[PDB]
Amino acid sequence: SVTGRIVAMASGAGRPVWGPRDTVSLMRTGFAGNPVGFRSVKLIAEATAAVPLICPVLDLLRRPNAGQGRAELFEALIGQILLSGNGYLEAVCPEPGVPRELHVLRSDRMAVVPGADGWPVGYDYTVGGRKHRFDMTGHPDPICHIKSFHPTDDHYGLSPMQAAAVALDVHNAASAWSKALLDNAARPSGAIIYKGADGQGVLAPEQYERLIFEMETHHQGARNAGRPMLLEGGLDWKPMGFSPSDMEFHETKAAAAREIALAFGVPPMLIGIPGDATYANYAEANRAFYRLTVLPLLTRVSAALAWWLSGYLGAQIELKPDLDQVPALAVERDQLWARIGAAGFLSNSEKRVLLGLPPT
Amino acid sequence: SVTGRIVAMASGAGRPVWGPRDTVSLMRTGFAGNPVGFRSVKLIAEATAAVPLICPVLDLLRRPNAGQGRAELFEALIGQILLSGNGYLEAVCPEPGVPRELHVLRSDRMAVVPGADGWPVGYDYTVGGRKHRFDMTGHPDPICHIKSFHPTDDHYGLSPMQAAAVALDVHNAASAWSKALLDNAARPSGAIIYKGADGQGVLAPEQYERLIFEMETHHQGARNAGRPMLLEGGLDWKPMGFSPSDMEFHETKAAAAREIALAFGVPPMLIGIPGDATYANYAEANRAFYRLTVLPLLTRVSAALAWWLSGYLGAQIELKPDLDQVPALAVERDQLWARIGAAGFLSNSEKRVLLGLPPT
Amino acid sequence: TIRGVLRSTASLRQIASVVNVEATSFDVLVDKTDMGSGWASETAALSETATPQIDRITIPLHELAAMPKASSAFDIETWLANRIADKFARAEAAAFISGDGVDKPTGFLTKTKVANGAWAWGSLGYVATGAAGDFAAVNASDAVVDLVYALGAEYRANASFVMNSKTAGAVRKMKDADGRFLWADSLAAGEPARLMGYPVLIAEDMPDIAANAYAIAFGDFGNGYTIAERPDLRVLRDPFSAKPHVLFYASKRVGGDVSDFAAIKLLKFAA
Amino acid sequence: GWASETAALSETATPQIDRITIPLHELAAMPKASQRLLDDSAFDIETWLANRIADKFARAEAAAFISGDGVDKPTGFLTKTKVANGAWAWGSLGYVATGAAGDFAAVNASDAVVDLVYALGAEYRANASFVMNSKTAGAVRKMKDADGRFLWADSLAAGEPARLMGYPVLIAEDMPDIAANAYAIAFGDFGNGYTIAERPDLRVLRDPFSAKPHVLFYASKRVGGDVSDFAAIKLLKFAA
Amino acid sequence: MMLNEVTAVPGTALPVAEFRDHLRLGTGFADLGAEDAALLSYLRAAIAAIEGRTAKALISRGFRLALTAWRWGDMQTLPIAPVATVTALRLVDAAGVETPVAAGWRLVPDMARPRIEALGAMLPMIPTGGRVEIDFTAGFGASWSALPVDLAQAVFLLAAQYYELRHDGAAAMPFGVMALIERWRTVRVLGGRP
Amino acid sequence: MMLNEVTAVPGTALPVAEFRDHLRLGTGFADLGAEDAALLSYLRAAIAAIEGRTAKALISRGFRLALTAWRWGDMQTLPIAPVATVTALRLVDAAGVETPVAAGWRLVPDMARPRIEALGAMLPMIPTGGRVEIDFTAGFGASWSALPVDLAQAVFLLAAQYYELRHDGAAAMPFGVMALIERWRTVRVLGGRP
Repeated sequence: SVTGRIVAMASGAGRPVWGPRDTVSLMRTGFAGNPVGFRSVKLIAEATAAVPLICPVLDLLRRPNAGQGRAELFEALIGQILLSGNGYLEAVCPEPGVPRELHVLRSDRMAVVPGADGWPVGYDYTVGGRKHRFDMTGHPDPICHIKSFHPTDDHYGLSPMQAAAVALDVHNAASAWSKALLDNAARPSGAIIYKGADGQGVLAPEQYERLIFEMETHHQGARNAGRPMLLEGGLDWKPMGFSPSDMEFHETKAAAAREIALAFGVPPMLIGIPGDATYANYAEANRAFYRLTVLPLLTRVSAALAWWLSGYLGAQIELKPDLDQVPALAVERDQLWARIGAAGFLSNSEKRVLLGLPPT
Repeated sequence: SVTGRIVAMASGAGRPVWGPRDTVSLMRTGFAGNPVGFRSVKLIAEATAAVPLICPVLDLLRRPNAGQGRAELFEALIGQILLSGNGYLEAVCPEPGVPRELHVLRSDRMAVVPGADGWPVGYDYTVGGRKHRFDMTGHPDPICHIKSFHPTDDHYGLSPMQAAAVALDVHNAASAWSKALLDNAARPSGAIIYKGADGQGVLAPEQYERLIFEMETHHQGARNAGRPMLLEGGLDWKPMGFSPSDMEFHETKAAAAREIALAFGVPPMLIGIPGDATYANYAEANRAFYRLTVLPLLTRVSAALAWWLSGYLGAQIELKPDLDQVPALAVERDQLWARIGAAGFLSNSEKRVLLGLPPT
Repeated sequence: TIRGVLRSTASLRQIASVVNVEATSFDVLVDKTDMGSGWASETAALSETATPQIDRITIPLHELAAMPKASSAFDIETWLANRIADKFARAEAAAFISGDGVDKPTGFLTKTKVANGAWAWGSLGYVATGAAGDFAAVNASDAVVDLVYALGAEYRANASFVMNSKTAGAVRKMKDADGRFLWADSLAAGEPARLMGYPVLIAEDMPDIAANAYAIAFGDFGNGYTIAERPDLRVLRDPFSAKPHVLFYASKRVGGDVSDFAAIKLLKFAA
Repeated sequence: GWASETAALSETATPQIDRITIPLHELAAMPKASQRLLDDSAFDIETWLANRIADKFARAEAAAFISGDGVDKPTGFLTKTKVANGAWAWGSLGYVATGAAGDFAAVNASDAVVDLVYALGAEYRANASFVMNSKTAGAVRKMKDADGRFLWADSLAAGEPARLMGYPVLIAEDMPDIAANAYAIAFGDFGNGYTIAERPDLRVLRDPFSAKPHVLFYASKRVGGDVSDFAAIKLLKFAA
Repeated sequence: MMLNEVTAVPGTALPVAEFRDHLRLGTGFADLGAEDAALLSYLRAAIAAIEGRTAKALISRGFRLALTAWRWGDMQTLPIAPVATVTALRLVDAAGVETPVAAGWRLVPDMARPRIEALGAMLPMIPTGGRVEIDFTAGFGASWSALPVDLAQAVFLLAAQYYELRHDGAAAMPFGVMALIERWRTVRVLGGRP
Repeated sequence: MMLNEVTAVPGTALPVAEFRDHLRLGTGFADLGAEDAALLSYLRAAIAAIEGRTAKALISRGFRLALTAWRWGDMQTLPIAPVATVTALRLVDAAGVETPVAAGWRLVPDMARPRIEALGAMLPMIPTGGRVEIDFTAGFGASWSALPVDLAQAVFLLAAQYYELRHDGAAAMPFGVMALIERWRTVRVLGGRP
């Protein structure tokens, strides 16, 4: 408010503020690059789309636009929040109330404008060199801007991939270590050293094709494994080894494959990375997933759709996750129905009102 | 208060007191830098926002301002307390009672003024060279200042990240050790040593392109793994190794990743770090998390909102966490309902008054 | 927090007409003369009395650029952004006052001044003080007051003085025959900020008192001087060209000259 | 630079970054008190010596903040390589001359003040102040007009208006008085123009083990100071 | 990076009259008979053996360092170590327009790592194809007397050796040729990307 | 950090008449001066060998230490070890103006660490793009008699060697050349950042 008016004129009013430089490069190296960063976002964005909502307005959410369904919208929406900390939703309003179009604008090509009083007046969709300049100097405010929490910045989110940006580059390069080691490596299974009478001496190409053909036919392969291999004077066979055989950055990749899953908040058991057994039997780790990183994330976006879309309506609407018939929370529902169902002292209608039932 | 006047003069009345300089750099190096410091604050700040409250005043808290919801407010509020030990809340009052705007002022750019009697008279929001000088020489006192406990300082909090500031720099640099090891390392899978007749001798570019083409085609790669590799006079193949292969500061990183989680108070099971099984089965570790580092933090902040916001009202209001229908405390709720529900000796209304029910 | 030298901020931006323009130039359209209508005769031809010849003055909308190379205690991105915005706020202030034609806005001092009383359209009017070194010795401030009252009553509704610091110094140094400080009488007053009922703008790019220098201006710059500009500031956070130095690219484009030659009057310190 | 269209603009000068060091010297007092004198007397001697040490340090470092040299003690602004204003550079502080060599100028007193106020520069005058000693403010109030009345606080009653030319006055008795070339009046934004670094405690300690019949108190505080911004302090030279 | 010398030594700058005295003065056969211009041909062979092992220059000849891409962002260590005064940093393009620069860089002299070290972070970029080219004068002094005398003795210990025995014949001194050179060699421990 | 010499040794300060007594040339001949041109050519070649192995100076000629950035925040250890009375830390500017500065810098004499530590916790700052040359006269004494005699003997053990064998011809003493030098070398164990 009053502090915001002072903050604007420091950065510059009326001019675009970009924020993160590398957020276009963390997507290609951290979401199209490694499977752990890929699966972690896909595990969350496909979970928030599956959660039902509680309110008309949801008829817009069920069918926002052509080719982009209800579940496909939140996968695009949360998939921008996990990737770049910012969610955007353009609304096209031919009609005054409940605009019949929603569009997830990607956050690579969007930039904020601080405006006069510090709270934003412009958003700039910049593809190529071409802009749009959406306007926020009105009441309906055609873009909801969902921020992840950022303590240092005043206009953007923190994007958990930015917090895991070291552990992505460890996991990307340790996995590419073993790829290029299997592709650039010369191990021999031995070496036939031929010194000669001198310290140095080549063998003639007559003798050399004799040496290949007795090696090609009689010594290499599975079927020639272990021939006794007569060595006359001058010749000698030094068998080479391969001293680091397995495990090239095997644990530092597996520790970095856990820190990527740590930052987005998925448990190691759901994604499938190896590691020590923290959670027990998937009734917990799936319940932990829909309680520490999905439903807090989904109740924060739905609280912004409940306020941005109510600016198009007259009456304000609440919009919250269901927190009921979501089958990962069944262990919190067994535990609460068997507690009150076994409490026989209080009567029948006195516990339908506790469990959420329509009373009789 | 009688001793308040003595400490005020030493610091210097009417002049801003800053405290810790490097506070803004612990945010970029310890909260935007590593996932463990990132996840630990995000795990707490999204937990304290989810806890309901018990009182009018909560109508302000439900909708504090534009674009910053109820749950989004406490993430900004607690997210400053865990980061820099201080929470700030500006209230804008167009109306005389219950001011309809709340704004979390970030604690990097806020500074205290000791004033006359030691208790503060000014707060300074300092962006760029621009100050504001909020005034505390009045009755409504427009900013609540939530302190974490600091024994040595008289004006700020301690910010648990400061207590873990060594263990952050271990975890930041051990993770960057393995990154720059995967980026600065020359391991060869061998070396074809060519001495010659002399102790030194190069091979001609005719011979050198011959040596590449028999190495490029016939010896490198996965498909040429183990060719018998004839070495004539002068040539010799010394295979190199890579003697520390895995585990470059692997346990000191995994020990520092637990001491970061120790300072913020999250259990190791919730955040996802590997380690020995301390808690058992997530009915404990989630209940321990909402009892040692969330609900004590939330009942301390809500006790400051219960007193600062009651200064705008006439009657004082209490405001505490619910400690009921918070689904991490169900093992403390089964245990207390089945204790009194099985006590069949005392009658029906005598245990509705114990479990908290309205008697019938 | 890294400190810097605190430079002057007052820039003639807040008293001139700031017009957001998007094209390459801004064309203001001013008629040069009057209708010339006469009192008609009862038996006369009475035709084609006259027509105001219009004139387009072009604001070229030049660009301003500063290109520093960047080459964790303080963070350069915010600090250099808070220095280069100050330099773009201060370097355009010199162009608004004494800029010339080439690649930069032409300031109001560089517009071929003509002594008032022989004032034509293509110039700015001035009033002389007296002796060439300073204010007149016999009656100081007579040059100031007839500078005020030689302008025009329509523009003096909202007009302001434009000086630098050490010309307002020489104004406050004026004293009566007892030495009692005509402007802000005591040594306890301060800057009264309402010279002759009009505000004062301390713009440091004005010249100081010299042999012929125009150190004091007065005018309704809302009609007089038109600043046409684009509000944004370009931010090329460049990660190329030099690995060693970031070499940020920041540019704002801005133009402006006088739109109305009657609004601004100058004080020539000569005879 | 104003960038042309056919220019292919060159890179400009990155501003030089200065780094000025506060040395942070020590200041200690070691009074020697007798054990019998501390045990017999009715007065709280350990409290009274603390009061006199805390009175002495805040005045010794006050003189250090103004006229102390660089080595061994915090350097004051008046010791630094000053130059006439107009010939100002960063490695100096600016002065203006008053006229006569003895005192203020005879024909126009306070005219040496009103040009220094407007020679300081408009941005640092947002929160600036004057610094003098007592008998310079006496001579400032003794500036009269042609009639005999006072320029500053005209009535002979109701003195010390705490407001000189719109800016406050700090009577700091550690400045030189009016002399042949001395700089009695200083002006500017000292909050940006002078940085004080210090360890903010008066640690005091008894140890009878050094001098055994005595107690031999020892109190110490360390303060360092120099100028932060050279463009924020101007001075009056009473020479030319 | 060709780094050809612009001009060689004049030959009259070399201490041929002094090297005859290091060969046989105060003890010897007599002045004896030595092909004078032969003795100049062994000093140029001993200096060029110590100019290569030390990467010094010793006579202050003129150089021309024409290289395509800048290695660092701004640093550009010069190889021939004792430098003074870049003659010009002219910049030719792919066609040969040869547009010199006169500011933007400040040579930081040093016997260890002479640099170019431009102002800020911007060092003159290279026209695509148009190699940059740096002319400088590197060495101790114009005459033989301006040298460090221990390095001058390493020339005389070496040029006399090429005079005393012609073919590569076999023959552990405390300060030999090698021990006088080692405090002028370049001590580098980088094999890395920067 | 360039560290050149302002003035060389005079040559008349070198003990050529005593080095001739060392080398057993001859006592009462009428010539007596056929070697004077070469004997001081080997004394300057043996002092400059021991000035580099010990980082000492031995004749107290004047130096000029032209450097740009300070090695540590306040200390600035000087290379040539036995110093006395640093004359001038004149601070040149980016180009031209040379302003000598008293500047509140001290001098800590030592044979091992000849520091120039500053008293105001920060040495005088350096104009970006400009050097800070320091004139100082470093050495044991003015004449040859003011030297430590064992180091003076190590010149005579070494310059006699250059006089007796001209080229690098190989040829165990208790206190040889090397064992006299070693209590004057600089013993350092830091390869670190500070």
